[PDB]
Amino acid sequence: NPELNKGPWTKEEDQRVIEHVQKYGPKRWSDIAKHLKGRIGKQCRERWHNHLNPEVKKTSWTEEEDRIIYQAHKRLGNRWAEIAKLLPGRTDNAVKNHWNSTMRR
Amino acid sequence: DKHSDEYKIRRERNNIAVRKSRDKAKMRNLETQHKVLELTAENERLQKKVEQLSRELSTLRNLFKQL
Amino acid sequence: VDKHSDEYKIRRERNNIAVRKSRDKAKMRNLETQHKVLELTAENERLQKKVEQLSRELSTLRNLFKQL
DNA sequence: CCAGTCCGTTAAGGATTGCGCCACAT
DNA sequence: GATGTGGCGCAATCCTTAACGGACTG
Repeated sequence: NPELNKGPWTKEEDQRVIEHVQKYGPKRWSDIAKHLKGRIGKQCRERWHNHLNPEVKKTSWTEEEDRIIYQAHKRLGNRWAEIAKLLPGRTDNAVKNHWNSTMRR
Repeated sequence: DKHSDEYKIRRERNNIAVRKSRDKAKMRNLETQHKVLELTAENERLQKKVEQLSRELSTLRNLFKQL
Repeated sequence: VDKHSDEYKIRRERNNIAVRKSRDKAKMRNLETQHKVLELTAENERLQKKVEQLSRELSTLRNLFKQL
């Protein structure tokens, strides 16, 4: 409603979240969200897991990665979190997006 | 004068010359891409031949050695 | 929206950057394609030369089967 | 009720492309 | 003068990605 930030993330907000994860870890997403204005933990968690995490690779999708996704998807279906376990460095959301856009066609 | 007919006609004429100039350029690029598909096919074949003839030469050399 | 409102000039500036980028990417891709043809062509002349060499060799060998 | 996950869904914004305006080359 | 080219901008729309919201589960 009017007390929710649904816009962009400032380099400032990110850094606060990053520090928070190094402080307590990828937990208590509420706490850090409180210091932030207009944002709740769930958001901070998402922003971290998809963009702010260090292990999240940001490279282009390799030819080999596609294979795994096809093989896996034509066996499990839209089990993103599951297929993401076969793709080191990739997040469940990155697989979903890659499949619904590129691989979809 | 950007509204007369003289202007509209002058523009149309350059617009045609441009589409024409760009069809030529895009064509040159299309055949250049086909050349790649061609050469890539010819090289895969030539490499198969090289491997075939090498096996042949090897087998034959081994015949003269057992002589 | 207005063509004078800065909100427009900004949105246009971004597209103009993307357009110049996209047209530059395409111009590189074309140069590459042409370079790729130069390399395939050399590898092509090399492989053909190799085929001729192996054939000349096979022929030299089989000439030892000729008698009188 | 709250948190942590998982996912479908879709607005937001970069990437492409059809049409053209200019300036300058031939 | 006329046509040929290189560079760009505009605006429609193609393509991806971010992340909002709902459904579940502990």
